Amino acid sequence: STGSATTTPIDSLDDAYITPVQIGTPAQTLNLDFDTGSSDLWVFSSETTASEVDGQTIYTPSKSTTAKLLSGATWSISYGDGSSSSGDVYTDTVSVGGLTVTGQAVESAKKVSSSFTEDSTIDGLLGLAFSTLNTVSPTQQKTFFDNAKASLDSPVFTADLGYHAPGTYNFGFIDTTAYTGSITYTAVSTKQGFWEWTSTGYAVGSGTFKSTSIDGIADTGTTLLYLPATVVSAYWAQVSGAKSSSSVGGYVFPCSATLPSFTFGVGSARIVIPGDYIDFGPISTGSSSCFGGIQSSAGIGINIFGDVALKAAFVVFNGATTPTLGFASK
Ligand SMILES: CCCn1c2c(c(SC(C)C)nc1=O)CCC2
Repeated sequence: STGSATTTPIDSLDDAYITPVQIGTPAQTLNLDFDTGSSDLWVFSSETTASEVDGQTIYTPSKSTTAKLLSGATWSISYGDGSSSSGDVYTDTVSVGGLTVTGQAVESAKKVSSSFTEDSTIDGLLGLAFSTLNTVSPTQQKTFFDNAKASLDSPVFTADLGYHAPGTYNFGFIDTTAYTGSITYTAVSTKQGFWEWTSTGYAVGSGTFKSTSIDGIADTGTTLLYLPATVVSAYWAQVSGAKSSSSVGGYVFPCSATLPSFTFGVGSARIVIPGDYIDFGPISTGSSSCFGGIQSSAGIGINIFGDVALKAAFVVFNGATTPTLGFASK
């Protein structure tokens, strides 16, 4: 089997991407944030505290003839941005782009933090990291991909995120029309539960490539590119007037600037992030100071190849017995 679904930016900045997911019988379609940095499939629901729902579409398990309470199971997750959610668990039929999993754990939110409430466009998350990170207790549950994998034509999924445009998540096949050149594959460590890999270096604009190992995670659920402070300083030093602002929480730059590209290494291959992809717009409406899309990972504890980086590539998440990651230009 295979599946193929379009993923759409939630706003004009590509702050996140939503993908429609069918849950239950008859189907209830919710728009979920596919997150290769976490491993829980959770949804706004008829159980979510009413004051914490503000425009999201909810899953109502009592209206699904295939929903079954997973007795005694609870979940609770905290994300890197400080947001959180928690609740109880159903199993139900879940389909993505024509690919169906029966008995998928659907984590129903009883509580969500303010950032989730305030984003009416995201109805929940669909985790695509390794199932060892799943938070369900006392019986840990599998991700949608892990449940689907054995049925897929090939044990892979791909992320093809658009810049200010829709893109695609495919399951079970590699669309050879979706990228240019060849896909370069690179080793993954699953020891932290992530799609963790080592980039071979970077360049800023037309500058020379610096060979240096940068260990980080391929994370579709993180907006920006978070790299070591040395690398980030080297980038922003090429932008007149750019500075790290403690009051804003990172690097900002004059909105009048033309940003340089940023290249990262995948083995001997190179992925080029155009400068425009690094512009996250005014810090507040009407401001001439703009948010940067490359930020320091110092204090996170891990480097994160978020959407800014991934959207410049066609990315293969290879769930073979020994997982690997592939990157191609597009
Ligand atoms: C409503 C503004 C949300 N926001 C956004 C960004 C940053 S980047 C900052 C951490 C350097 N900080 C924010 O607070 C990038 C685009 C949206």
